Amino acid sequence: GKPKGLCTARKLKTHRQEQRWNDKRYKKAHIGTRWKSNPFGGASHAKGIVLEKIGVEAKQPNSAIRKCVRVQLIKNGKKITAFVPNDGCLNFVEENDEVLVSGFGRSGHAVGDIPGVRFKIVKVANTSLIALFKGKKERP
Amino acid sequence: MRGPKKHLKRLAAPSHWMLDKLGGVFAVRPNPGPHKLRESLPLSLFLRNRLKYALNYTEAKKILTQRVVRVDGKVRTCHKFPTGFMDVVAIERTNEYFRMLYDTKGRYVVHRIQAAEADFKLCKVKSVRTVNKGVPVLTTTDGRTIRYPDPHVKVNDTIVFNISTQKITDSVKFEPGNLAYVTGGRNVGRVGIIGHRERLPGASDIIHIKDSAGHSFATRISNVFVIGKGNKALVSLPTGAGIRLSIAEERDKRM
Amino acid sequence: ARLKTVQSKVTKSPRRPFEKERLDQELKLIGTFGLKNKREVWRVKYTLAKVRKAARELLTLEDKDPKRLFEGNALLRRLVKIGVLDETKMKLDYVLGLKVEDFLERRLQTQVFKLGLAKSIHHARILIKQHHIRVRRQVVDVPSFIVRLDSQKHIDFSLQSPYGGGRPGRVKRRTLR
Amino acid sequence: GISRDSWHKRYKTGATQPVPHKKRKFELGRPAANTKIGAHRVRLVRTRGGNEKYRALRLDSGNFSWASEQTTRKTRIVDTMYNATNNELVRTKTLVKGAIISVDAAPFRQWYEAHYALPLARKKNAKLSEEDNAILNKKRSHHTMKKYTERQKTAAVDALLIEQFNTGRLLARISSSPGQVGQANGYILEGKELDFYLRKIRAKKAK
RNA sequence: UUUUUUUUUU
RNA sequence: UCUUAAGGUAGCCAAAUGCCUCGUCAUUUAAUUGUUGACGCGCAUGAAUGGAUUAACGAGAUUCCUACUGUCCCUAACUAC
RNA sequence: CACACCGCCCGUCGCUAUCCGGGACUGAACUGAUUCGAGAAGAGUGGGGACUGUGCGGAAACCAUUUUUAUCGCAUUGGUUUGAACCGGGUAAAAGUCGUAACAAGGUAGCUGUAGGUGAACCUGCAGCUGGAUCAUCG
RNA sequence: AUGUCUUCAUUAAUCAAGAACGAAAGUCAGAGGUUCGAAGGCGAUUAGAUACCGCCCUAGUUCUGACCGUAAACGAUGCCAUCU
RNA sequence: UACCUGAUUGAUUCUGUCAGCGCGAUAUGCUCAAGUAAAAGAUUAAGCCAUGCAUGCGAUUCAUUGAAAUUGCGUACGGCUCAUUAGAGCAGAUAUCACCUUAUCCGGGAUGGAUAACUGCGGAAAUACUGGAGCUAAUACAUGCACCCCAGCGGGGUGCAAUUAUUAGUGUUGACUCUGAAUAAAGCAGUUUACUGUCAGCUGACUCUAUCCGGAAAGGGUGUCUGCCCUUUCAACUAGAUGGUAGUUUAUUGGACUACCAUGGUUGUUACGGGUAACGGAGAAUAAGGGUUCGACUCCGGAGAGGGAGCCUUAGAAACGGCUACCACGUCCAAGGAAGGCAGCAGGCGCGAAACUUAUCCACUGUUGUAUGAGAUAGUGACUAAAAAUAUAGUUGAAUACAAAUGAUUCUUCGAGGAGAGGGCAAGUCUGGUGCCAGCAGCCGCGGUAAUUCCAGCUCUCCUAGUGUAUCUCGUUAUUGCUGCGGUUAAAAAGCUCGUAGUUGGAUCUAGGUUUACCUUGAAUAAAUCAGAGUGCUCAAUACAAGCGCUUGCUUGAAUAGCAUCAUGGAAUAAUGAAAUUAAUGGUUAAGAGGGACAA
Repeated sequence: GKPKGLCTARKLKTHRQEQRWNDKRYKKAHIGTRWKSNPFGGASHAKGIVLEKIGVEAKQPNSAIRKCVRVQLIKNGKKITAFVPNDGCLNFVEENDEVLVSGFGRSGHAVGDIPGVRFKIVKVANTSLIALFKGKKERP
Repeated sequence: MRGPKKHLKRLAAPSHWMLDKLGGVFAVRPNPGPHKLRESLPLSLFLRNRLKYALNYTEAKKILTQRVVRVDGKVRTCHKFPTGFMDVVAIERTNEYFRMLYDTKGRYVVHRIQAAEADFKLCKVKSVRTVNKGVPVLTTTDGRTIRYPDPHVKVNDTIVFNISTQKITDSVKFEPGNLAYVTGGRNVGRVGIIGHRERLPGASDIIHIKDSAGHSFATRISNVFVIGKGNKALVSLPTGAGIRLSIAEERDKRM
Repeated sequence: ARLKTVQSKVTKSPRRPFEKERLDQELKLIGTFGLKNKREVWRVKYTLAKVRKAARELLTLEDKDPKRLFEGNALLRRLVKIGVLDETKMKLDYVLGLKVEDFLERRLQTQVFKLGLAKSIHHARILIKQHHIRVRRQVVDVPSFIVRLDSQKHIDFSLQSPYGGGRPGRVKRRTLR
Repeated sequence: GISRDSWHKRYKTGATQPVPHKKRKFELGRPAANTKIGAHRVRLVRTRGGNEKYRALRLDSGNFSWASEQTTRKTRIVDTMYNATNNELVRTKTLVKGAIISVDAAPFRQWYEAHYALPLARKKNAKLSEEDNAILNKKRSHHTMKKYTERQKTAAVDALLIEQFNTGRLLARISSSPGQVGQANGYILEGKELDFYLRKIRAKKAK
C-alpha cells in the first residue's frame, strides 16, 4: 500500500515524479530529444523538395499501390516519405517541386493500410492539392 | 531602472483615485511632498474629477496657473501637488473651502467647510526631537516641523495647527476613549473610539476601535489618527460620520 | 501601453454533435420561436445554465447567509424585471425550475407578433430588421432585445415608419412618381 | 573596475554563483591611498551623491590628543613603530588607522608647563631656556596664581609616560583613516595600552 | 518401428 | 555424388607466413610498390610442431605527428693537428 | 484451432525499404570553461613641464609603474553535431528457399537457470516448476 | 513451541544506502576418481538425423579452500497488527 | 451536465490501449452582406539592415519681436526585446541602530578679466572638423558683503556641516557609539543671495535666481525569514573556502580586498554537478471536487542594447538614438584619412509553417510644458469576441465628428459555403463508370464485373459567413490514482533475512455531583483579469457610467469577495519537560507489544 502518514508528503511527491516517467505520454512530452528526433522539429507543417515518386504496397488484407513521394525538408534536410492523397494527384507533383507537408493525423504514426508513412502533401508549387483536384486552381 | 521614475501608468495608479480604465495610458504622478503617493491626490485630479471644474488636463493647468488655489494657507500652482488627508483647499474666487477627508469606503470626497473650520487643521506627531542649538521641535506625519511645542505633547498625539498663525493651538492625546480616524488599511475612512492597545514592542502596536454603531475593528497604530477628545471631533466629518455601512444596509438605505 | 481587451463567449457547443432527441428538440425551439441558427438557441441555453448554476451554488448555503441573501435577491430581482420569474415565486429553490422557453418568449421578436404588430414571427423579425418598431421612444433593431416588464406595454410602431406615420416606402414612391 | 560586489564569490555551500549583471557603478571600489610620511599632500575624491573624500597621500603633521590631561595638540609624525596588520607598513612608513607611531613631545610639554606651571621631567642639570622661562618663571598676581595652585593638586604624571617624555618622542596611535578624512589625528598611548605596545616593540626589537 | 507439408483474400 | 585415419574446429591473415601482387576498399600525402584498418576458396594460416590477445620492459624491425636542426636548396668562415 | 489439423505456427537463408549500433582514421565541426604567455584601452600614483599668471603657481604632450582588463596564442577539459571502408542488430513489406521447434501425451510433455554443441528452428547434461498428461492406489 | 503470580519497562513495525546467507550449472587451486555423464566418437532410425534409442567415454558429478549471486529461488500471493 | 461510444472473439466477460467526442493555441485549405471592438516578425536568426523620422526647452540680446551663441535644465524617465539567468530573479513579510540622493514639502540659515555669437583671414576630397586676428555680456568664471583660555581691570575664541579625542547626563527607541549640551586643537576645498522683473508709500510689499543645514516625501543600494522546474547514467562538495583580529575600499555593512591566525562551511530533510526549445509574478487554457498544462507578450520587478571590457558627465549611468579600446561585420575616400550599431516607429533582406503602412497629428492621456513614431488617429488585418441580411447592400448632397480627415450616427437623391451520407454519428442498400485497379478510410473496414464506403449525376444530413485539415494543451482518464488505480493467472511482491536515514508507533493523570503542532477570530496584504452589486452603451461582448428638475441646481455610484508574519482565544488530538521548617516527601500500570531469565 501507499504511505498514508501525515508527514509523507515528500515520499508521495517524489514517488509520483519517479513513476510519471514510466508513462508514455509524459516521457514523450518531456524526454528532451523531441525536437531533434521529430522530422518537423515540433512544427505542424514543413516545406520540402520532392526527390522521387515511389509506390507503397498496401497492407493486408488490402491490395493497392499507394502513390507516395520522397521529400527532403528545407529546415533541416531530413528525408521523409509523404502520401499524395486523392485520385490521380501524383500527376500534379513533379520532381524537384516545393511541397508543403503535414502530419497524417495520428501524431507520428502510420494511418490506414499505408505502412511506414506518417506525412501527407498539402500544397504543391504553393498551390493547394485539394484545389488542384477540384479544378479550382491550375498548375503555376 | 537607472534613476528616479517620472511616470505613473494608469493601471499602476492608486485604485482609490477611481480613475477610469480606458482613460489613457498614464495618470498624473504626484510630486513628492507632504503626503505619500499612495495616500494623496494630485491637485490636477482634485479639479478634474472631484470638482469637475476642469474638463481636461490642459484646463487643470490653466486653472492652477492663475494662482487661485490655496493649500494649507499657501498658493499652489503645480497641478502635480500632492494634496492629502486633512488638507484645507481654498478657492478664494468662488469663496469655497474644502477639507480633504476620507469616505467610509476609503476614497477622497468633496467636504465643503466654512472659514472657521478652514482656519485650522490637525496633524499627527510623528517625532519629538531636539534640533541644533538645543531647541525642541516636533515633526508631524505631513512633513511639517514645529519649533517650541508644549513639552507635554508626545508621539502619536494630534495637534491643532492654525494655518493663519502657523502655531499649535491645542493637543489631543492618543489615549483610550478619544475619537479616532482610520487612514490606512481596510478600515480606512472609519471613525470610532479608541479601545484596547496591544503593545507589540519591536513591531507596530495594534489598536481596537469601536464606532458609534457598536461595530468593533482593529488596525495598526500608524493608521490611527486622533481627531478629538472623548467623542467630540475637532473638525467636521462627511455625511456618514465614519460609519461603515454593510453591503446589505447600503442597498436598504438606497431603497 | 494599451491593455488587454475583455471578451467573453456566450455559447457552449453540445457535447454530442449528433443525437436525434436533442436535434429534434432544438429544431422545434427554432420553429416556435423563429430563430436563425443553432447558436441562437445555444446562447439561451448558456444564459439559463448560468442562472441555474448560480442558484444552485447559493442554495448550497443556509438561508440567512449574507452572501446568500444579497446574491439571491439580486438574481430574483433581475429575473422578475426580465419577466422570466414569477413575482410571487420569490426563491432560488424555484428559480431552479425554469426552461429555455421562458427566456425565448421575452425576446422582442416574439412580442412583436404576439402583440399583433406582425402576423408571423418571421414578419416580426423582418420588421425589427427594417426599423419599423420602437420601444419607449427608441427604435430598436435587435430581434434578440429583451423586453423588461416595464417595457412590455410601451412597444409600438416607430413614429417614422410608413406603418406608423411617415413618408411612403420605396414601392409607394415609385408608383406615385 | 575595482568592485565590491558579493557575487563572484562562492556560496556558503561552496557552489559557484551566477553573475546577475554587468559591473554596476554603485558597487565600485577605488585604489588605496597608502598614505606615507612626507610633505603634506591631500587629493580630493568625488564620491557618490556629489559628496567628497580627502585621500591623503603624504602627511607629516598630526593633530593628536592627550586623554588623561584632556587636551589636543598638533605635533609632527616622526616615524612608524608598530602595526598589527603587517610589518611592511611599518617598514615603508605607511600611515593607516590603528598604527603606532612616534610623535614630537615638545608641544605637549609646552602645554603642560603653560597649564600647570610646573616642569615636565626637565633635565636634572640643564637650565631652562628663555622660551621655557617665559612660561615657567613668569610672574603674575596671586589672584591668577590661585588658579595654578588649584590645578597643581592633580598633576602626577605616570612614570612610563615620563620616560617617553625624557626621550622626547611620544608613542601615539592613529585613530583616523587618512585615506578617507585626509588627516592623521590620533591619541597618545598611556597606561595598559602603552605597556602593551611598548612590550610588543621591545620584543620585536630583541628578536 | 516409421507418419514431413498444405499459396493470398473472401 | 565421389572419397579419407580424420577431412582444418575456435581463432587469425595479403602477416617476419599470399605466388598471382604494386590483391580490392578505406586511412595517411599535392602525389605512396610504404603505414594502419577492413575483406578472405588462405600457391602454402591455425591451436603446447601451441592459436588469439596482452599492461610493463627493449642499444630489436616498421609508419606517422611535433620540436630541432648545414641532411639539403648552396655553400661560406674560423680553430687545433 | 474456429477458413476449426488440408488448422495454426518457429527460426536460418534470399530480395526490397527503413531506423539504429560498433568502427581504423591522435577523424571533423560548433560551443563553454580553466591554467599559462602576450596584451589594446581607461583609471590611480610618481615623474615631466610645451604653454602662461604672479622664486612661487597652474598646466598639455610624453615617460615609468599599479589596477580593471578586452583581445590573441598555445594547452587541458566539458557539452552538442557529424564523415567513414567494413561488421552487425531491429522493424515493415499478398502469394521465395530449407526444414518441423511449439499448440493434442504436437508424436522425445512443456518450461526456468546454467553449460556445451549444431545450417536453422533447436539437441543434450545437471537441479528445479506444473503453467501436466496425476488433486487418489489401499500396508 | 509450551509452562511461568520471574525480570526490564516502550526498548517497537517496516525499512533508501548498506550487509550476511543463497539450488543447480559454471570458474580457480589441491585431492579423488565408483556410478552416471554435457562435448566427442561409433551403431541404429530417417528423405536427411549434427536428435530421440543403443555402445565407449572427456569435463563434470565427490571432498577441502576460494569465487559467481542467478532459478517456474513458486504459494507465480511482501512484512507487522486486528476482525469475520 | 460529477456522461461516454466503436475496435481483439465463432460467441462471452475482463485487462488494456487505439480511435471517436468537447474546448483552446498556432499554421493552413476552400469560402466570406454591410457594420462595431480588436491581436498581429515572440517561437527560427538577441540574425543583418538602405532610407526617413524617434530629444529638446529661466539668465546673457549693439542680429533682423526675438535669430545666433554662452549658460542652466532635461536627455538615467518614456519605447523595445527576453539572449543570459536556477539561494540568480521574483512573490509575501521585513530591516537599514549599516547607507546615498536633483526635482517637491516643512523648519533653520553693488567688485575684475575672458570667451563665444558678430567681423575678418585660412586648411581639408571628406565629418554636427576646426587654428589664428579684433571686439563684446552673464544666473558662465573669480572675489566676497552664555561659556572656555590667558589675565576679575581688560585681551582673545566659540555660525551650520565636518576629523580625532575627552566630560556630564535633552529628547527619543524595544534598544542607540543616535539626537541635544559642553571642552581641545586643526585643516577642509561645502555654505550662510553683487540674479531677473519690480510695485506701493526715508518707510514698506512681492515675484524670480542662487544657496547650504535638519526632518519628510519619492527613488535607490544592500540585509533577513518562507515559497518557487527536471535530473543519481550527478553522492559527496568547498580552499577566500568557513570564522577571528587589525586595517583598506565603499555611500554604507561585509573575505568586498589585504596581513596574521584557526580549520572550518554544505550534504539522502538531496549538497555539488548537469539539462532546460527557463526571465519571475499578476495571470491564461481546461475545467464536479482534488488537479494538469502554459505564462516571449500591454501591469509590477529584473536584464540587454552585435560580443566583451573600461570610463567621462552627474543627484542619478558602468548610459550605448554618451565616449574609449579589442573582437566580428559593414560604409565613404581624391587612399592621406573619416566613420557605424533599428532587441524605438515604418520599411528591406534573410529565416522559416508562421506575423501589417518607409501615412496624419500633439486635438487625447502623460512627461517640470514648446517638443514628444511615448500617446492619439486613420491604413493591412476570416487571430478572436459580441450583435446580425439574403427575404415578407449600394448611391447623392447636408449636418455631425475630428487637430484635419475617414468611418459610424442623424436627414435627403436614385436604387452561401465548407465538410459528410456502412457503424461510432445526423443523413441513399437511386443511377452511370471502374473490377483488390484507381482510390477511399482518424478506428472498424470498403474495392476481385450487381460497390448504400472509390470516381461522378441527383438527392439528402450537420453547422452555417463560416466550415475543414495538421501539431500541441486540458477534459475524456480512477489509462499517474492525496481525494483515487493495480501487483495469484491479464504488466507488476525483491530468493531470503539483518539494518542506518525516512515513515509510523499500546494504555494511562479533574471526572462528577513550560513549550510546540493544530483550530477560531482579527491585522498587514497594487491595479488589470476571474467571481460579483448597480447602471436599456438601442441588445450583447463591453464601458463605468449616470438619473432628476427647469436655466444661477440637487443628488449620486464607481461596491463586496477573493503560503509565510504578528496578535487573540481554544486546550481535544499528537509530540515535548519536570523530583531517583514543613509535607501522604518524590518511581502510573505491567500490553492476548517487545526483549531477557528459569523449567523440562
